Amino acid sequence: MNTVPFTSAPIEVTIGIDQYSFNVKENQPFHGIKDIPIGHVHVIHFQHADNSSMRYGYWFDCRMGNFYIQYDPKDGLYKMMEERDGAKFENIVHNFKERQMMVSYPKIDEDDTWYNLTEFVQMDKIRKIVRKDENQFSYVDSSMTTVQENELSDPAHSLNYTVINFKSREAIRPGHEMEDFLDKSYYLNTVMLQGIFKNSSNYFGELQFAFLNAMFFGNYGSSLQWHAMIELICSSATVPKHMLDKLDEILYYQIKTLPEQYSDILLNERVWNICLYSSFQKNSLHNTEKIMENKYPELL
Amino acid sequence: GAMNSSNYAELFNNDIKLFVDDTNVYRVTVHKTFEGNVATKAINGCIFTLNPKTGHLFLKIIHTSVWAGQKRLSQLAKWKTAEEVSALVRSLPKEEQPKQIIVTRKAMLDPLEVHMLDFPNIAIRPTELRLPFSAAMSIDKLSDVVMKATEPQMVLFNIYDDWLDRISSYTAFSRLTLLLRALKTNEESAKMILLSDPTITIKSYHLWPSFTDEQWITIESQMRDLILTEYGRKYNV
Ligand SMILES: COCCCNc1cc(Cl)ncn1
Ligand SMILES: COCCCNc1cc(Cl)ncn1
Repeated sequence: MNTVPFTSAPIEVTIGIDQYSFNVKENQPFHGIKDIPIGHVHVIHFQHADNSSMRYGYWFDCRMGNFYIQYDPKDGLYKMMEERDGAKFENIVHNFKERQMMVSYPKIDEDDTWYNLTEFVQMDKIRKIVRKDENQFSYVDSSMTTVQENELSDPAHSLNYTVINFKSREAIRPGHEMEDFLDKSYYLNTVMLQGIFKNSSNYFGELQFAFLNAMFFGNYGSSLQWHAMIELICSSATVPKHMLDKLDEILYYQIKTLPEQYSDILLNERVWNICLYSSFQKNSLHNTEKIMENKYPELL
Repeated sequence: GAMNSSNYAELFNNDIKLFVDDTNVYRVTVHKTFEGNVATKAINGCIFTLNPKTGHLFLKIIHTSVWAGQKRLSQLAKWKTAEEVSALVRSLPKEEQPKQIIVTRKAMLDPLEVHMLDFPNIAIRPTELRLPFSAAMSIDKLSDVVMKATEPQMVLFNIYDDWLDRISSYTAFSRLTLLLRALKTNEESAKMILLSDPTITIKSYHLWPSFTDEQWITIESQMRDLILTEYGRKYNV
Protein backbone atom coordinates (compact mmCIF):
# COMPACT_ATOMS: atom_id res chain seq x y z
CA MET A 1 0.00 0.00 0.00
CA ASN A 2 1.54 3.29 -1.22
CA THR A 3 1.38 6.90 -0.10
CA VAL A 4 0.98 10.25 -1.97
CA PRO A 5 2.14 12.74 0.72
CA PHE A 6 1.37 16.52 0.59
CA THR A 7 3.71 19.42 1.53
CA SER A 8 0.72 21.25 3.03
CA ALA A 9 -2.75 22.39 1.91
CA PRO A 10 -2.54 26.19 1.64
CA ILE A 11 -5.84 26.64 -0.22
CA GLU A 12 -9.24 25.12 0.41
CA VAL A 13 -9.85 22.35 -2.11
CA THR A 14 -11.98 19.29 -2.80
CA ILE A 15 -9.53 16.42 -3.41
CA GLY A 16 -10.47 13.29 -5.38
CA ILE A 17 -8.60 10.00 -5.27
CA ASP A 18 -10.14 7.63 -7.81
CA GLN A 19 -13.92 7.52 -7.20
CA TYR A 20 -13.56 9.02 -3.66
CA SER A 21 -13.37 12.67 -2.62
CA PHE A 22 -13.04 14.86 0.46
CA ASN A 23 -12.75 18.51 1.44
CA VAL A 24 -9.61 20.13 2.84
CA LYS A 25 -9.86 23.57 4.45
CA GLU A 26 -7.38 26.40 3.89
CA ASN A 27 -4.20 25.62 5.89
CA GLN A 28 -5.76 22.51 7.41
CA PRO A 29 -2.94 19.87 9.18
CA PHE A 30 -3.19 17.49 6.12
CA HIS A 31 -0.22 15.34 4.94
CA GLY A 32 -1.85 13.40 2.08
CA ILE A 33 -3.34 9.99 1.14
CA LYS A 34 -2.06 6.61 2.48
CA ASP A 35 -2.97 2.96 1.85
CA ILE A 36 -3.29 3.40 -1.94
CA PRO A 37 -3.67 -0.02 -3.58
CA ILE A 38 -0.69 -1.18 -5.56
CA GLY A 39 -1.45 -2.74 -8.92
CA HIS A 40 -3.82 -0.16 -10.37
CA VAL A 41 -3.37 3.17 -12.01
CA HIS A 42 -4.88 5.96 -9.95
CA VAL A 43 -5.98 9.56 -10.39
CA ILE A 44 -5.65 12.32 -7.81
CA HIS A 45 -7.78 15.33 -8.70
CA PHE A 46 -8.61 18.78 -7.45
CA GLN A 47 -11.33 21.41 -7.47
CA HIS A 48 -10.57 24.64 -5.68
CA ALA A 49 -13.24 26.05 -3.39
CA ASP A 50 -12.87 29.58 -4.75
CA ASN A 51 -12.94 28.62 -8.45
CA SER A 52 -14.76 25.40 -9.30
CA SER A 53 -13.64 26.26 -12.83
CA MET A 54 -10.80 23.96 -13.87
CA ARG A 55 -11.04 20.55 -12.34
CA TYR A 56 -7.54 19.13 -12.80
CA GLY A 57 -5.52 16.13 -11.71
CA TYR A 58 -2.80 13.57 -12.23
CA TRP A 59 -2.80 9.98 -13.41
CA PHE A 60 -0.05 7.97 -11.74
CA ASP A 61 1.06 4.46 -10.76
CA CYS A 62 2.96 4.20 -7.48
CA ARG A 63 5.08 1.39 -8.88
CA MET A 64 6.64 3.95 -11.30
CA GLY A 65 8.12 6.28 -8.63
CA ASN A 66 7.65 8.11 -5.34
CA PHE A 67 5.17 11.02 -5.88
CA TYR A 68 4.16 13.90 -3.53
CA ILE A 69 1.86 16.92 -4.02
CA GLN A 70 3.15 20.50 -3.51
CA TYR A 71 1.01 23.66 -3.85
CA ASP A 72 2.65 26.20 -6.23
CA PRO A 73 1.57 29.74 -5.23
CA LYS A 74 2.80 31.18 -8.55
CA ASP A 75 0.93 28.86 -10.87
CA GLY A 76 -1.92 28.50 -8.36
CA LEU A 77 -2.30 24.75 -8.35
CA TYR A 78 -1.45 21.58 -6.52
CA LYS A 79 1.40 20.00 -8.51
CA MET A 80 2.48 16.39 -8.54
CA MET A 81 6.24 15.95 -8.14
CA GLU A 82 8.67 12.97 -7.92
CA GLU A 83 11.06 12.52 -4.90
CA ARG A 84 14.04 10.63 -6.45
CA ASP A 85 15.75 10.37 -3.06
CA GLY A 86 13.98 7.21 -1.96
CA ALA A 87 15.70 7.32 1.40
CA LYS A 88 14.53 10.98 1.83
CA PHE A 89 11.01 10.13 0.55
CA GLU A 90 10.91 7.31 3.17
CA ASN A 91 12.45 9.77 5.75
CA ILE A 92 9.78 12.52 5.19
CA VAL A 93 6.70 10.17 5.04
CA HIS A 94 7.17 8.23 8.39
CA ASN A 95 6.66 11.41 10.58
CA PHE A 96 3.22 12.23 8.95
CA LYS A 97 1.64 8.74 9.63
CA GLU A 98 2.93 8.50 13.28
CA ARG A 99 1.31 12.00 13.47
CA GLN A 100 -1.83 10.65 11.62
CA MET A 101 -2.55 13.53 9.21
CA MET A 102 -3.27 11.47 6.17
CA VAL A 103 -6.53 10.20 4.85
CA SER A 104 -6.70 6.50 4.14
CA TYR A 105 -7.72 5.25 0.72
CA PRO A 106 -11.03 3.80 1.78
CA LYS A 107 -11.35 0.57 -0.13
CA ILE A 108 -14.18 -1.69 0.94
CA ASP A 109 -12.97 -5.28 0.63
CA GLU A 110 -16.08 -6.34 -1.35
CA ASP A 111 -15.54 -3.52 -3.82
CA ASP A 112 -14.04 -4.14 -7.26
CA THR A 113 -15.34 -0.83 -8.69
CA TRP A 114 -11.95 0.72 -9.39
CA TYR A 115 -10.50 -2.46 -10.90
CA ASN A 116 -13.60 -2.76 -13.07
CA LEU A 117 -13.22 0.83 -14.31
CA THR A 118 -9.45 0.59 -15.00
CA GLU A 119 -8.97 -3.13 -16.00
CA PHE A 120 -7.37 -2.27 -19.41
CA VAL A 121 -5.79 1.15 -18.62
CA GLN A 122 -1.92 1.17 -18.72
CA MET A 123 0.10 4.15 -17.17
CA ASP A 124 2.82 3.90 -19.94
CA LYS A 125 -0.02 4.05 -22.61
CA ILE A 126 -1.64 7.08 -20.81
CA ARG A 127 1.72 8.97 -21.34
CA LYS A 128 1.30 8.19 -25.10
CA ILE A 129 -2.18 9.87 -24.99
CA VAL A 130 -1.03 12.77 -22.65
CA ARG A 131 2.43 13.84 -23.93
CA LYS A 132 4.80 15.21 -21.26
CA ASP A 133 7.69 12.79 -21.35
CA GLU A 134 9.83 14.23 -18.54
CA ASN A 135 7.23 13.13 -15.93
CA GLN A 136 6.07 9.62 -15.01
CA PHE A 137 2.58 10.93 -14.14
CA SER A 138 0.16 12.70 -16.48
CA TYR A 139 -1.73 15.95 -15.94
CA VAL A 140 -5.29 16.30 -17.27
CA ASP A 141 -7.86 19.06 -16.82
CA SER A 142 -11.38 20.09 -17.81
CA SER A 143 -10.29 22.35 -20.71
CA MET A 144 -7.77 20.17 -22.57
CA THR A 145 -8.79 19.55 -26.15
CA THR A 146 -8.21 16.44 -28.24
CA VAL A 147 -6.22 16.17 -31.47
CA GLN A 148 -9.53 15.74 -33.33
CA GLU A 149 -10.98 18.91 -31.78
CA ASN A 150 -7.83 20.75 -33.01
CA GLU A 151 -8.49 19.54 -36.58
CA LEU A 152 -12.08 20.87 -36.54
CA SER A 153 -5.01 24.86 -30.23
CA ASP A 154 -1.76 24.21 -28.34
CA PRO A 155 -0.40 20.77 -29.38
CA ALA A 156 1.69 20.10 -26.25
CA HIS A 157 -1.37 20.40 -23.97
CA SER A 158 -3.70 18.09 -25.93
CA LEU A 159 -5.27 14.63 -25.37
CA ASN A 160 -3.85 12.45 -28.21
CA TYR A 161 -6.73 10.01 -28.52
CA THR A 162 -7.02 7.60 -31.53
CA VAL A 163 -8.94 9.64 -34.15
CA ILE A 164 -12.30 8.01 -35.08
CA ASN A 165 -14.33 9.50 -37.94
CA PHE A 166 -17.08 7.47 -39.65
CA LYS A 167 -17.09 9.72 -42.75
CA SER A 168 -13.39 9.47 -43.49
CA ARG A 169 -11.38 7.69 -46.15
CA GLU A 170 -9.82 5.61 -43.38
CA ALA A 171 -13.28 4.31 -42.43
CA ILE A 172 -14.57 3.65 -45.96
CA ARG A 173 -13.07 1.31 -48.57
CA PRO A 174 -13.45 2.53 -52.17
CA GLY A 175 -16.20 0.45 -53.75
CA HIS A 176 -17.64 -0.58 -50.37
CA GLU A 177 -19.06 2.82 -49.51
CA MET A 178 -22.54 1.67 -48.52
CA GLU A 179 -21.26 -1.52 -46.95
CA ASP A 180 -18.60 0.13 -44.80
CA PHE A 181 -20.82 3.01 -43.69
CA LEU A 182 -23.76 0.87 -42.65
CA ASP A 183 -21.63 -1.92 -41.11
CA LYS A 184 -18.44 -0.61 -39.55
CA SER A 185 -16.77 -4.04 -39.03
CA TYR A 186 -13.95 -3.27 -41.50
CA TYR A 187 -13.10 -0.06 -39.69
CA LEU A 188 -13.29 -1.70 -36.23
CA ASN A 189 -11.52 -4.98 -36.92
CA THR A 190 -9.01 -4.24 -39.70
CA VAL A 191 -8.25 -0.51 -39.42
CA MET A 192 -8.54 0.00 -35.67
CA LEU A 193 -8.01 -3.34 -33.91
CA GLN A 194 -5.47 -5.04 -36.17
CA GLY A 195 -3.97 -1.79 -37.49
CA ILE A 196 -3.77 0.92 -34.76
CA PHE A 197 -4.57 -0.54 -31.29
CA LYS A 198 -3.08 -4.11 -32.02
CA ASN A 199 -5.65 -5.83 -29.67
CA SER A 200 -8.96 -5.27 -27.91
CA SER A 201 -7.19 -4.87 -24.52
CA ASN A 202 -5.65 -1.61 -25.91
CA TYR A 203 -9.06 -0.57 -27.40
CA PHE A 204 -10.76 -1.02 -23.95
CA GLY A 205 -7.88 0.83 -22.21
CA GLU A 206 -8.39 4.03 -24.26
CA LEU A 207 -12.21 3.66 -23.99
CA GLN A 208 -11.93 3.34 -20.18
CA PHE A 209 -9.37 6.23 -20.01
CA ALA A 210 -11.72 8.46 -22.13
CA PHE A 211 -14.70 7.77 -19.82
CA LEU A 212 -12.76 8.49 -16.63
CA ASN A 213 -11.50 11.86 -17.96
CA ALA A 214 -15.05 12.77 -18.97
CA MET A 215 -16.40 11.85 -15.53
CA PHE A 216 -13.67 13.25 -13.30
CA PHE A 217 -12.87 16.45 -15.22
CA GLY A 218 -15.98 17.08 -17.33
CA ASN A 219 -13.62 16.90 -20.30
CA TYR A 220 -15.89 17.23 -23.32
CA GLY A 221 -13.48 15.81 -25.92
CA SER A 222 -13.00 12.76 -23.77
CA SER A 223 -16.77 12.23 -23.62
CA LEU A 224 -16.84 12.47 -27.43
CA GLN A 225 -14.07 9.86 -27.63
CA TRP A 226 -15.79 7.44 -25.22
CA HIS A 227 -19.05 7.59 -27.18
CA ALA A 228 -17.29 7.21 -30.55
CA MET A 229 -15.53 4.09 -29.35
CA ILE A 230 -18.79 2.59 -28.11
CA GLU A 231 -20.62 3.48 -31.31
CA LEU A 232 -17.89 1.96 -33.50
CA ILE A 233 -18.40 -1.40 -31.81
CA CYS A 234 -22.21 -1.28 -31.70
CA SER A 235 -22.33 -0.28 -35.40
CA SER A 236 -20.23 -3.31 -36.44
CA ALA A 237 -22.10 -6.47 -37.41
CA THR A 238 -19.02 -8.66 -36.86
CA VAL A 239 -17.45 -8.32 -33.40
CA PRO A 240 -15.67 -11.09 -31.47
CA LYS A 241 -18.02 -12.55 -28.88
CA HIS A 242 -15.53 -12.00 -26.06
CA MET A 243 -15.24 -8.32 -26.97
CA LEU A 244 -19.00 -7.81 -26.74
CA ASP A 245 -19.19 -9.59 -23.41
CA LYS A 246 -16.32 -7.52 -22.03
CA LEU A 247 -17.78 -4.27 -23.42
CA ASP A 248 -21.07 -5.03 -21.65
CA GLU A 249 -19.20 -5.38 -18.35
CA ILE A 250 -17.13 -2.24 -18.97
CA LEU A 251 -20.16 -0.08 -19.72
CA TYR A 252 -22.19 -1.56 -16.87
CA TYR A 253 -19.61 -0.42 -14.33
CA GLN A 254 -19.26 2.99 -15.99
CA ILE A 255 -23.02 3.59 -15.92
CA LYS A 256 -23.14 2.27 -12.35
CA THR A 257 -20.46 4.72 -11.17
CA LEU A 258 -21.71 7.77 -13.08
CA PRO A 259 -23.10 10.43 -10.70
CA GLU A 260 -26.86 10.46 -11.14
CA GLN A 261 -26.92 14.26 -11.40
CA TYR A 262 -24.33 14.37 -14.24
CA SER A 263 -26.05 11.86 -16.53
CA ASP A 264 -27.69 14.69 -18.50
CA ILE A 265 -24.36 16.13 -19.72
CA LEU A 266 -22.20 12.97 -19.75
CA LEU A 267 -24.52 10.68 -21.76
CA ASN A 268 -25.35 11.24 -25.43
CA GLU A 269 -29.03 10.38 -25.94
CA ARG A 270 -28.58 9.62 -29.65
CA VAL A 271 -25.65 7.25 -29.24
CA TRP A 272 -27.17 5.26 -26.37
CA ASN A 273 -30.59 4.86 -27.98
CA ILE A 274 -28.93 3.86 -31.25
CA CYS A 275 -26.56 1.44 -29.52
CA LEU A 276 -29.15 -0.22 -27.28
CA TYR A 277 -32.18 -0.20 -29.61
CA SER A 278 -31.18 0.08 -33.31
CA SER A 279 -27.60 -1.16 -33.75
CA PHE A 280 -26.23 -4.55 -34.72
CA GLN A 281 -25.37 -5.12 -31.04
CA LYS A 282 -28.77 -3.97 -29.70
CA ASN A 283 -29.29 -7.46 -28.20
CA SER A 284 -25.69 -8.02 -27.05
CA LEU A 285 -25.34 -5.69 -24.07
CA HIS A 286 -27.71 -7.22 -21.55
CA ASN A 287 -26.12 -5.90 -18.37
CA THR A 288 -25.68 -2.38 -19.75
CA GLU A 289 -29.21 -2.22 -21.16
CA LYS A 290 -30.69 -3.34 -17.83
CA ILE A 291 -28.81 -0.78 -15.72
CA MET A 292 -29.49 1.98 -18.26
CA GLU A 293 -33.23 1.27 -18.33
CA ASN A 294 -33.50 1.17 -14.53
CA LYS A 295 -31.24 4.12 -13.77
CA TYR A 296 -31.74 6.53 -16.72
CA PRO A 297 -35.06 5.63 -18.38
CA GLU A 298 -35.50 9.32 -19.21
CA LEU A 299 -32.56 9.31 -21.62
CA LEU A 300 -34.26 6.48 -23.51
CA GLY B 1 -25.46 24.86 -45.48
CA ALA B 2 -29.08 24.54 -46.57
CA MET B 3 -30.46 26.21 -49.69
CA ASN B 4 -33.70 28.20 -49.36
CA SER B 5 -35.60 31.34 -50.43
CA SER B 6 -33.06 33.72 -48.88
CA ASN B 7 -30.07 32.49 -50.93
CA TYR B 8 -32.07 31.66 -54.06
CA ALA B 9 -30.04 33.69 -56.59
CA GLU B 10 -26.96 31.64 -55.70
CA LEU B 11 -28.32 29.03 -58.14
CA PHE B 12 -27.57 31.35 -61.04
CA ASN B 13 -24.09 32.59 -60.15
CA ASN B 14 -21.00 31.30 -61.95
CA ASP B 15 -20.01 28.58 -59.44
CA ILE B 16 -20.85 25.27 -61.14
CA LYS B 17 -23.52 23.43 -59.17
CA LEU B 18 -25.87 20.51 -59.67
CA PHE B 19 -29.19 19.56 -58.17
CA VAL B 20 -29.64 15.82 -57.59
CA ASP B 21 -33.14 14.38 -57.23
CA ASP B 22 -33.49 10.67 -56.42
CA THR B 23 -37.29 10.43 -56.28
CA ASN B 24 -37.58 8.47 -59.53
CA VAL B 25 -34.62 6.12 -59.04
CA TYR B 26 -36.51 3.19 -57.46
CA ARG B 27 -39.98 2.88 -58.99
CA VAL B 28 -42.47 0.02 -58.55
CA THR B 29 -45.96 -1.11 -59.38
CA VAL B 30 -47.74 -2.83 -56.47
CA HIS B 31 -49.93 -5.80 -57.36
CA LYS B 32 -51.77 -8.84 -56.00
CA THR B 33 -50.26 -12.30 -56.36
CA PHE B 34 -52.28 -15.36 -57.34
CA GLU B 35 -52.35 -16.28 -53.64
CA GLY B 36 -53.80 -12.85 -52.80
CA ASN B 37 -50.63 -11.45 -51.25
CA VAL B 38 -49.04 -8.21 -52.44
CA ALA B 39 -45.82 -7.97 -54.42
CA THR B 40 -43.89 -5.25 -56.15
CA LYS B 41 -42.55 -5.16 -59.68
CA ALA B 42 -39.77 -2.66 -60.32
CA ILE B 43 -39.84 -0.49 -63.42
CA ASN B 44 -37.02 1.57 -64.90
CA GLY B 45 -36.11 4.76 -63.09
CA CYS B 46 -33.75 7.68 -63.45
CA ILE B 47 -31.51 10.03 -61.54
CA PHE B 48 -32.35 13.68 -62.24
CA THR B 49 -29.11 15.70 -62.12
CA LEU B 50 -29.53 19.28 -63.27
CA ASN B 51 -27.28 22.31 -63.71
CA PRO B 52 -29.78 25.14 -62.97
CA LYS B 53 -27.61 27.78 -64.66
CA THR B 54 -27.17 26.04 -68.03
CA GLY B 55 -30.15 23.69 -68.13
CA HIS B 56 -27.88 20.68 -68.69
CA LEU B 57 -29.70 17.57 -67.45
CA PHE B 58 -27.62 14.43 -66.88
CA LEU B 59 -30.35 11.78 -66.94
CA LYS B 60 -28.91 8.50 -65.66
CA ILE B 61 -31.37 5.76 -66.52
CA ILE B 62 -31.66 3.09 -63.78
CA HIS B 63 -32.54 -0.21 -65.39
CA THR B 64 -34.48 -2.73 -63.28
CA SER B 65 -31.62 -5.23 -63.52
CA VAL B 66 -29.66 -3.19 -60.97
CA TRP B 67 -32.14 -4.34 -58.31
CA ALA B 68 -31.91 -8.07 -59.09
CA GLY B 69 -31.06 -10.10 -56.00
CA GLN B 70 -30.69 -7.02 -53.81
CA LYS B 71 -32.35 -6.35 -50.45
CA ARG B 72 -33.63 -3.11 -48.88
CA LEU B 73 -34.02 -1.47 -52.28
CA SER B 74 -35.20 1.93 -50.99
CA GLN B 75 -31.94 2.22 -49.03
CA LEU B 76 -29.83 0.83 -51.84
CA ALA B 77 -31.40 3.36 -54.24
CA LYS B 78 -29.92 6.27 -52.32
CA TRP B 79 -26.44 4.69 -52.40
CA LYS B 80 -26.76 3.78 -56.09
CA THR B 81 -27.71 7.41 -56.77
CA ALA B 82 -24.66 8.62 -54.87
CA GLU B 83 -22.46 6.08 -56.70
CA GLU B 84 -23.67 7.28 -60.12
CA VAL B 85 -23.32 11.00 -59.24
CA SER B 86 -19.78 10.34 -57.98
CA ALA B 87 -19.02 8.49 -61.23
CA LEU B 88 -20.41 11.43 -63.23
CA VAL B 89 -18.27 13.96 -61.41
CA ARG B 90 -15.15 11.79 -61.91
CA SER B 91 -15.98 11.58 -65.61
CA LEU B 92 -16.00 15.37 -66.04
CA PRO B 93 -12.88 17.47 -66.63
CA LYS B 94 -11.74 19.18 -63.44
CA GLU B 95 -12.89 22.59 -64.72
CA GLU B 96 -16.42 21.18 -65.32
CA GLN B 97 -16.79 19.49 -61.96
CA PRO B 98 -19.34 21.11 -59.63
CA LYS B 99 -18.31 23.14 -56.62
CA GLN B 100 -21.58 22.23 -54.86
CA ILE B 101 -24.12 19.44 -55.19
CA ILE B 102 -27.59 20.24 -53.80
CA VAL B 103 -29.72 17.17 -52.93
CA THR B 104 -33.48 17.59 -52.92
CA ARG B 105 -33.95 15.04 -50.07
CA LYS B 106 -31.93 15.05 -46.84
CA ALA B 107 -31.65 11.25 -46.92
CA MET B 108 -29.23 11.70 -49.84
CA LEU B 109 -26.70 13.68 -47.74
CA ASP B 110 -24.75 10.87 -46.07
CA PRO B 111 -24.69 8.53 -49.12
CA LEU B 112 -23.39 11.33 -51.32
CA GLU B 113 -20.93 12.69 -48.75
CA VAL B 114 -19.42 9.20 -48.33
CA HIS B 115 -19.16 8.59 -52.07
CA MET B 116 -17.50 12.02 -52.50
CA LEU B 117 -14.88 11.81 -49.70
CA ASP B 118 -12.27 11.95 -52.50
CA PHE B 119 -13.64 15.45 -53.28
CA PRO B 120 -13.36 17.34 -49.97
CA ASN B 121 -13.74 20.64 -51.81
CA ILE B 122 -17.19 19.81 -53.27
CA ALA B 123 -19.88 20.98 -50.86
CA ILE B 124 -22.81 18.59 -50.42
CA ARG B 125 -25.87 20.62 -49.40
CA PRO B 126 -29.55 20.12 -48.63
CA THR B 127 -32.31 22.56 -49.50
CA GLU B 128 -35.50 23.83 -47.87
CA LEU B 129 -37.06 24.45 -51.29
CA ARG B 130 -39.76 21.91 -52.21
CA LEU B 131 -38.73 21.39 -55.78
CA PRO B 132 -41.05 19.53 -58.11
CA PHE B 133 -38.42 17.45 -59.91
CA SER B 134 -40.33 14.23 -59.15
CA ALA B 135 -42.57 15.34 -62.04
CA ALA B 136 -39.72 14.93 -64.57
CA MET B 137 -41.26 11.63 -65.63
CA SER B 138 -44.29 13.63 -66.79
CA ILE B 139 -42.14 15.06 -69.59
CA ASP B 140 -43.00 12.69 -72.40
CA LYS B 141 -39.58 12.49 -74.04
CA LEU B 142 -37.85 11.79 -70.70
CA SER B 143 -40.39 9.15 -69.73
CA ASP B 144 -39.98 7.53 -73.18
CA VAL B 145 -36.22 7.14 -73.00
CA VAL B 146 -36.44 5.75 -69.46
CA MET B 147 -39.13 3.17 -70.25
CA LYS B 148 -37.47 2.06 -73.52
CA ALA B 149 -34.06 1.44 -71.90
CA THR B 150 -32.90 -2.19 -71.95
CA GLU B 151 -29.61 -1.46 -70.14
CA PRO B 152 -28.07 1.26 -67.94
CA GLN B 153 -27.70 4.43 -69.96
CA MET B 154 -26.97 8.12 -69.49
CA VAL B 155 -28.70 10.67 -71.73
CA LEU B 156 -27.93 14.40 -71.81
CA PHE B 157 -30.72 16.91 -72.32
CA ASN B 158 -31.10 20.66 -72.03
CA ILE B 159 -34.25 21.03 -69.94
CA TYR B 160 -34.58 24.72 -70.98
CA ASP B 161 -34.61 23.95 -74.74
CA ASP B 162 -33.40 27.25 -76.35
CA TRP B 163 -34.99 29.52 -73.72
CA LEU B 164 -31.67 30.97 -72.56
CA ASP B 165 -31.32 32.71 -75.94
CA ARG B 166 -34.20 34.94 -74.84
CA ILE B 167 -34.44 34.78 -71.02
CA SER B 168 -32.11 34.54 -68.04
CA SER B 169 -31.43 31.32 -66.12
CA TYR B 170 -33.35 32.71 -63.14
CA THR B 171 -36.42 33.14 -65.35
CA ALA B 172 -35.84 29.80 -67.11
CA PHE B 173 -35.68 27.99 -63.76
CA SER B 174 -38.85 29.76 -62.60
CA ARG B 175 -40.63 28.63 -65.77
CA LEU B 176 -39.37 25.08 -65.37
CA THR B 177 -40.45 24.81 -61.74
CA LEU B 178 -43.88 26.27 -62.58
CA LEU B 179 -44.33 23.75 -65.39
CA LEU B 180 -43.22 20.85 -63.20
CA ARG B 181 -45.33 21.98 -60.23
CA ALA B 182 -48.39 22.01 -62.51
CA LEU B 183 -47.59 18.57 -63.95
CA LYS B 184 -47.24 17.27 -60.40
CA THR B 185 -50.53 18.82 -59.23
CA ASN B 186 -52.71 17.80 -62.21
CA GLU B 187 -50.79 16.04 -64.97
CA GLU B 188 -53.68 15.70 -67.43
CA SER B 189 -54.71 19.35 -67.21
CA ALA B 190 -51.10 20.56 -67.37
CA LYS B 191 -50.48 18.44 -70.47
CA MET B 192 -53.71 19.65 -72.09
CA ILE B 193 -52.59 23.25 -71.49
CA LEU B 194 -49.21 22.51 -73.04
CA LEU B 195 -50.50 20.63 -76.10
CA SER B 196 -54.08 21.86 -76.64
CA ASP B 197 -52.98 23.88 -79.69
CA PRO B 198 -51.66 21.61 -82.50
CA THR B 199 -50.04 24.48 -84.44
CA ILE B 200 -47.35 24.89 -81.75
CA THR B 201 -45.07 21.88 -81.96
CA ILE B 202 -42.15 20.41 -80.04
CA LYS B 203 -38.99 20.45 -82.09
CA SER B 204 -37.27 17.09 -82.46
CA TYR B 205 -34.31 18.32 -80.36
CA HIS B 206 -36.53 19.93 -77.64
CA LEU B 207 -38.66 18.81 -74.71
CA TRP B 208 -41.31 21.57 -74.63
CA PRO B 209 -43.30 23.35 -77.35
CA SER B 210 -41.94 26.25 -79.40
CA PHE B 211 -43.98 28.98 -77.73
CA THR B 212 -43.44 32.57 -78.62
CA ASP B 213 -42.69 34.99 -75.80
CA GLU B 214 -46.34 36.08 -75.70
CA GLN B 215 -47.52 32.47 -75.77
CA TRP B 216 -45.28 31.60 -72.80
CA ILE B 217 -46.94 34.37 -70.79
CA THR B 218 -50.34 32.84 -71.57
CA ILE B 219 -49.12 29.31 -70.82
CA GLU B 220 -47.56 30.48 -67.55
CA SER B 221 -50.80 32.17 -66.50
CA GLN B 222 -52.77 29.00 -67.26
CA MET B 223 -50.41 26.93 -65.08
CA ARG B 224 -50.73 29.32 -62.15
CA ASP B 225 -54.52 29.09 -62.49
CA LEU B 226 -54.35 25.28 -62.59
CA ILE B 227 -52.23 25.20 -59.44
CA LEU B 228 -54.53 27.65 -57.68
CA THR B 229 -57.55 25.69 -58.96
CA GLU B 230 -56.37 22.26 -57.73
CA TYR B 231 -55.49 23.97 -54.47
CA GLY B 232 -59.18 24.84 -54.14
CA ARG B 233 -60.45 21.46 -55.36
CA LYS B 234 -58.03 20.07 -52.77
CA TYR B 235 -58.84 22.25 -49.74
CA ASN B 236 -62.34 23.37 -50.88
CA VAL B 237 -61.50 27.09 -51.09
C1 LIG C 1 9.89 20.66 -0.89
O1 LIG C 1 9.76 19.40 -0.30
C2 LIG C 1 10.92 18.94 0.34
C3 LIG C 1 10.91 17.44 0.13
C4 LIG C 1 10.46 17.05 -1.27
N1 LIG C 1 10.15 15.59 -1.31
C5 LIG C 1 9.03 15.06 -0.68
C6 LIG C 1 7.95 15.84 -0.19
C7 LIG C 1 6.96 15.16 0.52
CL1 LIG C 1 5.53 15.96 1.02
N2 LIG C 1 6.96 13.89 0.82
C8 LIG C 1 8.02 13.27 0.36
N3 LIG C 1 9.03 13.72 -0.38
C1 LIG D 1 -3.77 6.86 -29.36
O1 LIG D 1 -4.03 5.81 -28.47
C2 LIG D 1 -3.71 4.54 -28.99
C3 LIG D 1 -3.26 3.67 -27.83
C4 LIG D 1 -4.35 3.48 -26.78
N1 LIG D 1 -4.08 2.29 -25.98
C5 LIG D 1 -4.22 2.30 -24.64
C6 LIG D 1 -4.61 3.47 -23.93
C7 LIG D 1 -4.70 3.32 -22.56
CL1 LIG D 1 -5.05 4.65 -21.57
N2 LIG D 1 -4.49 2.21 -21.89
C8 LIG D 1 -4.13 1.18 -22.68
N3 LIG D 1 -3.97 1.14 -24.00
